[PDB]
Amino acid sequence: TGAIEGSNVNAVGEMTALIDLQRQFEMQVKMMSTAEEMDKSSDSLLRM
Amino acid sequence: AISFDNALGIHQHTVGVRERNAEVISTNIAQANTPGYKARGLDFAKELQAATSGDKLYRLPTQPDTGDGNTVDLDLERNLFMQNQIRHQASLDFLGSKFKNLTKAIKGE
Repeated sequence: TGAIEGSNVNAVGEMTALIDLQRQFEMQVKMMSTAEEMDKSSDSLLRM
Repeated sequence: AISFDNALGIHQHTVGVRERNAEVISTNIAQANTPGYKARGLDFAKELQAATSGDKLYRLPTQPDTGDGNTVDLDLERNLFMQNQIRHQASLDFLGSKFKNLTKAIKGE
């Protein structure tokens, strides 16, 4: 009694999770870009 | 002898089958993005036999679908369409030369 319990959020734990989520997000975006790049190249097969 | 069948050979039935195959291949390409659509294959040997005198084949996917259910491998469809067009062009040349040779003999020109 006479005290209030705050939150247990570990600020560093969230920040290091953020930077890893950013890098993994960006790497998958590159996978999307190289997927359409391959698709565009494999379109001259029907380009007689 | 001296008949159009014995003269043209199987180059008249083959052309029809090659156009049939192109219709099937183009259908798979168009229906690539439709979920639940299963890729359709065509047996050339059976179709040629049926054409000479006169069932559904599905293509096994190389990899699982991403959830939609469509088993159309657009990388393979383009390759087969390119091959079908080349062999169809040869069949037209083969069949076209049958008529030219027949006309050449009946006129001596």
